[PDB]
Amino acid sequence: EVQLQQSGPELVKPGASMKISCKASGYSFTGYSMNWVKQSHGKNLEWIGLINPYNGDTTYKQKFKGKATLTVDRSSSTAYMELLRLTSEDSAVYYCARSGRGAPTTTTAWFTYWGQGTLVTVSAAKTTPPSVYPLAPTNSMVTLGCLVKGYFPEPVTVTWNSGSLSSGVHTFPAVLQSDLYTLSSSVTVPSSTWPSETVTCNVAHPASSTKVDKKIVPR
Amino acid sequence: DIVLTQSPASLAVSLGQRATISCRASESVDSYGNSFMHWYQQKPGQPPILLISRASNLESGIPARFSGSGSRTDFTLTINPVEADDFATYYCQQTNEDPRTFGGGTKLEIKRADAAPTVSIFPPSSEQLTSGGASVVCFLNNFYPKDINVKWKIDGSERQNGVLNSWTDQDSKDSTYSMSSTLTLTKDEYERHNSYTCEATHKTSTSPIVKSFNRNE
Amino acid sequence: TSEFHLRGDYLIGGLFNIHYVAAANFQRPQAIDCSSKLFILPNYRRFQMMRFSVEEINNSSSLLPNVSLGYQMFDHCSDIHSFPGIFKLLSVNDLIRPWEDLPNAIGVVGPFTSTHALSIAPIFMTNLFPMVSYGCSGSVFSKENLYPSFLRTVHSNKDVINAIVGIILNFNWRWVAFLYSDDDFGKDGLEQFKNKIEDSEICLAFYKAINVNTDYLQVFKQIEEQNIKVIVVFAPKVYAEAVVESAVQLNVTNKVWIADDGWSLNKKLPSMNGIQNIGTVLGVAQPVVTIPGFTDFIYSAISFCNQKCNCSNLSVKSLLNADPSFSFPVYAAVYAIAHALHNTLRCGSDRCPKNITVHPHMILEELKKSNFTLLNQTVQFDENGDPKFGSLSVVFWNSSGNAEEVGSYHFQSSIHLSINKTKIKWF
Amino acid sequence: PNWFNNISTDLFSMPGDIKLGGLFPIKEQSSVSCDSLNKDGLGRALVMKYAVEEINANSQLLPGVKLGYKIYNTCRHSAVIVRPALSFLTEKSNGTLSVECNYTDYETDMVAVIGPQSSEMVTVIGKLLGFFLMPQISFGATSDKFSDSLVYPSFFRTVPSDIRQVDAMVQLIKKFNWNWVAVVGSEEEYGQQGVQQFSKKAEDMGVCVAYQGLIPIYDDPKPAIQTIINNIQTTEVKVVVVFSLVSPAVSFFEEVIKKNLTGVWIASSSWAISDKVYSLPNIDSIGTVIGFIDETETLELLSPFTEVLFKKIHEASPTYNPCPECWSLSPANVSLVKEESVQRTAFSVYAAVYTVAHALHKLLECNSAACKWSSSTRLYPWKLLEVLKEFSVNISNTSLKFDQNGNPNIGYSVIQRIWENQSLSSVGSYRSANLSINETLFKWYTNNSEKPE
Ligand SMILES: *[C@@H]1O[C@H](CO)[C@@H](O[C@@H]2O[C@H](CO)[C@@H](O[C@@H]3O[C@H](CO)[C@@H](O)[C@H](O)[C@@H]3O)[C@H](O)[C@H]2NC(C)=O)[C@H](O)[C@H]1NC(C)=O
Ligand SMILES: *[C@@H]1O[C@H](CO)[C@@H](O)[C@H](O)[C@H]1NC(C)=O
Ligand SMILES: *[C@@H]1O[C@H](CO)[C@@H](O)[C@H](O)[C@H]1NC(C)=O
Ligand SMILES: *[C@@H]1O[C@H](CO)[C@@H](O)[C@H](O)[C@H]1NC(C)=O
Ligand SMILES: *[C@@H]1O[C@H](CO)[C@@H](O)[C@H](O)[C@H]1NC(C)=O
Ligand SMILES: *[C@@H]1O[C@H](CO)[C@@H](O)[C@H](O)[C@H]1NC(C)=O
Ligand SMILES: *[C@@H]1O[C@H](CO)[C@@H](O)[C@H](O)[C@H]1NC(C)=O
Ligand SMILES: *[C@@H]1O[C@H](CO)[C@@H](O)[C@H](O)[C@H]1NC(C)=O
Ligand SMILES: *[C@@H]1O[C@H](CO)[C@@H](O)[C@H](O)[C@H]1NC(C)=O
Ligand SMILES: *[C@@H]1O[C@H](CO)[C@@H](O)[C@H](O)[C@H]1NC(C)=O
Ligand SMILES: *[C@@H]1O[C@H](CO)[C@@H](O)[C@H](O)[C@H]1NC(C)=O
Ligand SMILES: *[C@@H]1O[C@H](CO)[C@@H](O)[C@H](O)[C@H]1NC(C)=O
Ligand SMILES: *[C@@H]1O[C@H](CO)[C@@H](O)[C@H](O)[C@H]1NC(C)=O
Ligand SMILES: *[C@@H]1O[C@H](CO)[C@@H](O)[C@H](O)[C@H]1NC(C)=O
Ligand SMILES: N[C@@H](CCC(=O)O)C(=O)O
Ligand SMILES: N[C@@H](CCC(=O)O)C(=O)O
Ligand SMILES: [Cl-]
Ligand code: NA
Repeated sequence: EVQLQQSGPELVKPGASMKISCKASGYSFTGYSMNWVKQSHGKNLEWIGLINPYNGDTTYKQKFKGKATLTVDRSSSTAYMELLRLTSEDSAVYYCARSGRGAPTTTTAWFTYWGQGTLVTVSAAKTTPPSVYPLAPTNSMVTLGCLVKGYFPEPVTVTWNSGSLSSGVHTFPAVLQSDLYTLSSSVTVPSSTWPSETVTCNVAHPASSTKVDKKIVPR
Repeated sequence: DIVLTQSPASLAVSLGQRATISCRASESVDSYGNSFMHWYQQKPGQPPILLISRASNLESGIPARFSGSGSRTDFTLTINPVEADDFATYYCQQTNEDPRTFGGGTKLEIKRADAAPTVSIFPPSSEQLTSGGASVVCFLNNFYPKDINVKWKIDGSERQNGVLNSWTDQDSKDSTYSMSSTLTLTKDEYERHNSYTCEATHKTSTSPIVKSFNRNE
Repeated sequence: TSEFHLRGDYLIGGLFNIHYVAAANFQRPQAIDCSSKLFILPNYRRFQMMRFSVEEINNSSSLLPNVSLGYQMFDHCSDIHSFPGIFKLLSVNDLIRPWEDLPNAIGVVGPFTSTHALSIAPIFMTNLFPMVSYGCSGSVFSKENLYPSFLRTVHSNKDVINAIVGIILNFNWRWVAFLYSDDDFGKDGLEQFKNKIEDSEICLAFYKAINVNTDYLQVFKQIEEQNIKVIVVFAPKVYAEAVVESAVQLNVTNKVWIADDGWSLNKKLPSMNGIQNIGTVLGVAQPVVTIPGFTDFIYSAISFCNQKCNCSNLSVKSLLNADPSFSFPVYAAVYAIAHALHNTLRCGSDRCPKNITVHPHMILEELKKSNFTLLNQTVQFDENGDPKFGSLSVVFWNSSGNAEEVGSYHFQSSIHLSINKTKIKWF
Repeated sequence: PNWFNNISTDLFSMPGDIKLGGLFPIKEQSSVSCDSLNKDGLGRALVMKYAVEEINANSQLLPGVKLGYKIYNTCRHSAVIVRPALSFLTEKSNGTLSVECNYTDYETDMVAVIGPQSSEMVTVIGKLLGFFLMPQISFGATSDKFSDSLVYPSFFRTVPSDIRQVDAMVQLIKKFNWNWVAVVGSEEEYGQQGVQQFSKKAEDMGVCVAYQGLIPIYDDPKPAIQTIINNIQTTEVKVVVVFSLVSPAVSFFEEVIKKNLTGVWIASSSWAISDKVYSLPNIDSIGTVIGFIDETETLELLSPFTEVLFKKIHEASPTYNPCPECWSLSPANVSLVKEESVQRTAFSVYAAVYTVAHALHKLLECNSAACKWSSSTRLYPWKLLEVLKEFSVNISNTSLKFDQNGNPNIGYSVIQRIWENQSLSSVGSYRSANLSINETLFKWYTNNSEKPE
């Protein structure tokens, strides 16, 4: 399998700079252009530029000249994008993407392989761990919930009973208020099976090294 | 820079039916005997997947119900028949000329029969109360279409302030939406009032759906 | 006198091909009159280079002191017809005993081409008779179990193909035509090329084996109907000239031509009229190595079958300025053998234990562990009998008919090929 | 047949007025050690002894002249086979090979060469022999490289070129509507040419070649084999063309059985009837094996001849060599010619020998009664070659016709390996450029006994 493995989400201060890595595996690294693509939340895709890992030649979209710097490290099969002098306008998901095979030129090549993406958050705000509150309540189905409040930055993960409850699960998109995100999650289970069968909300916020289990205790 | 204009912006197509997405380019994207226009699918929270390259070549691993055609400056992506996991944003992309540019995207929604939301309201947890804040959460689960109106009433008065809303993406199985509505108060504020009401309005019904509790119970 | 034969205490065979003739049906088992066929000037220069090398070593009182080196040299315009000369080197008293466990020669220099080498090498390998090729670049000759007495002083096609891929990746074009000679040299290049580009952005858009009545009109017809701009021409001097000359003729324009070192230093094509028209010619080339005293030797020199040159009336200038490629390889080949001899005899710095029984397989053991300097290069071979010396460079045919160096191939660097792009003037 | 009792007991050397040279892969490696007996090679050599014993017994074929021969082991190794080649070229009178520029008046000890069997071996001596214009008639070397008479002046074949075998393979693949296949070859002339010719033709016919691999024949092939196999799984092909010499093929399927791979395997003639592959434990689990072999007659007299012979050898037993241990051959050893891979290729050997003999008969102006021959006649190979060019001859019940390349008008039988019997069934043929199979005769070794896909 060709895999592009990008580095984790970053929170960075305004004015500072940051470096994203893309580790390529399972093909010959120097034979294909590595492209970089930006996606603001609004969700337009923008091409930043590409690098020829064979010799280090780069091509940039004009608006990123002297904003982004692409480099490669051939001995570890890794591509890097350094973002300079960051502003809130640089908060986005960044992708590395490999040229495929078949285009007449390096210009005409399309993108067949993508890394998972790297979320960049440009803020002077401070890392906060979440508060996790249980949402306890009669019909055939009973809806339980979990409130993950006041954390920063993104992301958190929410699973129910370690992954065993998957059906009837809704995790809602976080909402940002005073430099703090709030999200929640609901899970619908058979009423016969609660509270007798314990339902537990698993929340993890790796930015703050927070991992919390909250049992949905009845009222 | 070649500008790509997709139409429509968004689209709702029933299961088993045909979806047609268009891309028009400001200049021709033809060269070397080809049209350098490609199509990508992006599900929410995931990298784009290449569906079709050079206007009409299906990439390996992609079902034959995706197809593309056109040339010069006018291109069409076609999905027939639409299946439930096809909701996504579809982006066209030209690579005829530096810099590469993407279209603004077309948002494909699965159309289904209308469905009423299932509503559940939750008073603040004891745990949150201990902390000097109070949140009243209302889930509106598994409804369609996405347009819905929620209002909050406290002791018989509508409350605008402190309400945050949030929608899920379309569900890959039943093609419905869900929504959470959170009313954040100070603990003092919460303890000052008695009844809290979550009130949903949706096109499946002329009656609103209301869930309530009284604090002092 | 004969240029082809020099008496001495020990003999090196010299396998060359001074004339060119296409393959043709024959009905009699006999040598070809090569001397009436088309003279090849740069081959003749390589021929002289070996004669110069032996004379320099005989002039020396430290390499093989008081032990003279002689030679039997041949002009084999045809591989299938070269066996009489081969039998002479291997024979004991003009006789070959098939089942034998002192041959006329102790080693041989050449031949120049993969085809010549494939046809004859088995006869040499059977008794570990040292062949040191100055030009045969076939990949198969790195397989030591098949050719265990075969050494060479030029690099394998693998390397040259790498260099050629390096050039392509350094620029933006990714569709490639690959025109190759319909023989073992060419065919082997095509497989090395296909292998190297399988895992890359480079796509082999078109390839054709090139021979005698290749309809070049129709090759170039498809090449431009597939809009290919880059054309690799991997072929010997004769086939390459056919391709390029047809190109001018058929007014093929705006192409990027890529040459291997067999024709990147061609002296005919860059001066050819209309050459400018076909676009831009780059290539992998051997850097010009200066062999001191060779000019003087040539001035002084211009004054059994396949041992006749039939080439009086030669412009000494035209020989001097001929394609100097493979010069150091020939030079080193002869010296590699002389050093081996020297070390087998256990010579000192001024004397050699005299009249000793030397066996070609002893020369092989000393050949393989060659390690000596020569014009400030170090002559060594790896376990495959391939050379650990010699650079490749990138050239660009510039507006005044010169093959201007614009880059280097580095065998063991991170950026394998480097090119000063600004030197290239694009037609 | 009364002439079975007049025959001599020398296997690898028969005295004669005119003499054929023989080259056979009789003993291989597991200077160099040739210790492993190749029963097929030994088998095919016996066929040459039979053919020559029979020609000689026939008063009407070469009436005045006794035909003799010298057979040597090739060991399928370049260093081994060169010495016997040179020895065929020594002057008949002397035993030595003289060094001349002109050999037109030079009478070689052998007048023509039978063998070698493998294409790798022809590329070793083919141009040596071609320079002398010594006719060489291979009974097994199938590479299309030798079809060029400007490169191989005196080469003939009693088996078809592989340019046709791959055509037959590609046509069978199209007939079954498979257009996504992998091809695997052994890493020498036969395999390399096979893989190239296939790939090329699969393009011409719109078959996409998902992968090509080469099994090494020198040193450990296991690493290369694990790579190949990994690409086969990865591409998820279900049809694999295996263009390979027997030993790497064995190395190959040993790994294919370890990893429980299943599918359709297309066999080239070299291993399509190899007992060494079909006797592997659990080979019957790899699925369906379809193969192409030469359309040959069966020599009905081979087994009766060989038991009489192996009886006469045993009697004379108490009295170097290409096969030292052949001294102790008994009637117990007659299975060497009853093995199906000898039985079904014997005619190729037989037709080679008879081809030279008829050509000789025509050269020497023979009729049923006498020849223009005597102990002062000087036979030059180049003269014999002149006769063999575009030769026609009936041999038993076959109209053998060589074209200007040296290729015969011989086609293919298509076979399937039937695991329950450990047998081979006939499912069709390939004559000219027309594959002709009956899909109904095919057995599909799959879960529901139906054609894959
Ligand atoms: C290579 O050797 C062959 C065989 O000897 C040479 O051919 C022989 O050449 C002579 C011609 O010089 C022929 O002998 C003479 O024949 C002519 C009539 O053809 C006759 O008028 C003369 O009085 C004399 O007897 C002989 O027939 C011929 N043998 C052949 C052609 O088979 C051949 O010329 C040699 N090639 C060389 C030296 O390049
Ligand atoms: C030298 O070559 C020419 C042909 O280029 C030929 O006409 C002439 O006879 C030759 N001289 C010889 C072979 O002595
Ligand atoms: C060798 O020495 C002679 C004089 O003995 C001289 O004329 C000749 O140029 C020298 N040749 C070389 C160095 O190749
Ligand atoms: C070189 O050695 C030979 C013996 O092979 C001898 O005749 C001669 O005198 C020596 N040359 C000298 C000593 O200059
Ligand atoms: C140049 O060559 C092309 C293709 O070979 C041909 O179509 C064209 O007519 C030529 N142009 C000329 C002769 O001006
Ligand atoms: C090669 O020679 C040099 C000195 O001439 C020596 O330093 C080096 O060790 C040698 N390499 C070997 C023997 O492998
Ligand atoms: C062409 O290159 C040659 C050799 O490098 C050099 O002498 C000459 O200056 C160049 N001519 C140009 C650049 O026009
Ligand atoms: C590259 O080429 C130009 C033009 O010949 C030359 O002026 C310059 O020195 C070169 N740049 C280098 C060697 O860094
Ligand atoms: C063959 O064998 C018979 C019976 O022993 C014998 O009489 C005869 O001489 C032999 N015939 C030959 C050798 O032609
Ligand atoms: C695959 O091969 C292994 C050999 O270790 C065997 O144990 C296993 O049962 C096989 N699996 C199959 C045939 O599905
Ligand atoms: C002949 O047969 C015997 C036993 O049947 C066996 O030991 C011997 O190897 C055989 N010889 C061959 C096959 O050459
Ligand atoms: C073979 O037999 C056929 C049919 O009778 C005949 O036409 C042909 O002449 C024969 N060929 C020979 C005897 O070479
Ligand atoms: C098995 O038996 C015989 C030969 O042993 C054969 O005719 C028959 O076709 C075979 N059975 C099959 C192929 O099912
Ligand atoms: C094909 O074989 C089947 C027997 O399985 C039979 O229906 C038919 O006769 C055969 N067709 C031929 C030989 O053309
Ligand atoms: N390298 C070539 C010979 C020299 C050339 O033509 O480039 C060969 O092995 O045949
Ligand atoms: N036909 C194969 C030889 C097959 C074998 O020797 O098993 C070849 O051309 O080399
Ligand atoms: Cl053989
Ligand atoms: Na000396």
